[PDB]
Amino acid sequence: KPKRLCQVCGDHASGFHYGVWSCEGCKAFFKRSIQVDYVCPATNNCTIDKHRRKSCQACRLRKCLEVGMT
Amino acid sequence: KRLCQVCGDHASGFHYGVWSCEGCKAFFKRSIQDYVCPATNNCTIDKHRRKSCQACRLRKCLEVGMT
DNA sequence: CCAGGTCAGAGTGACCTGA
DNA sequence: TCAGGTCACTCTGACCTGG
Ligand code: NA
Ligand SMILES: [Zn+2]
Ligand SMILES: [Zn+2]
Ligand SMILES: [Zn+2]
Ligand SMILES: [Zn+2]
Repeated sequence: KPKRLCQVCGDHASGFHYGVWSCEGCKAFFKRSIQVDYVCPATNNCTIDKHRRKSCQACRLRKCLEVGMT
Repeated sequence: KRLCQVCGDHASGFHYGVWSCEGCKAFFKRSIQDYVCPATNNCTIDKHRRKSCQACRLRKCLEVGMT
């Protein structure tokens, strides 16, 4: 377990996955996306923060891409 | 026949004091047995988008009078 | 060490069941 | 009629294994 944080949601990172530090959740979520159509119910600017229980599927995927997952 | 006052899907009956669909019925059922909005507490709740933000779906349930 | 797979855990909603 | 239960379906993510 690395002393690093997930660049997507701020949870503890499990490792360096798809080119970014990420948790198992965000790793699998991105994994499943490369194999989807999400719609943000708000304005495409949702906070992704695991500790505060904030997430949005569309904005989660956009943030995965934003921070550099490939 | 009436529409669900929470999401606009077809209503199945009068549940918890509100005309509503089986989805919103069950969702409120589970809530009364905690949700945070990642946006601005104004997320769209409709038959397409209702599953997306739990916090706003519950607030919409309360707004239209589910008890 | 990580990519990709696995499947128990959890939310959904159409349908069930008793008051 | 409705309140509350059911459970197949599906997404989630903790853990595994091979590389
Ligand atoms: Na997914
Ligand atoms: Zn994460
Ligand atoms: Zn969003
Ligand atoms: Zn509804
Ligand atoms: Zn919301």
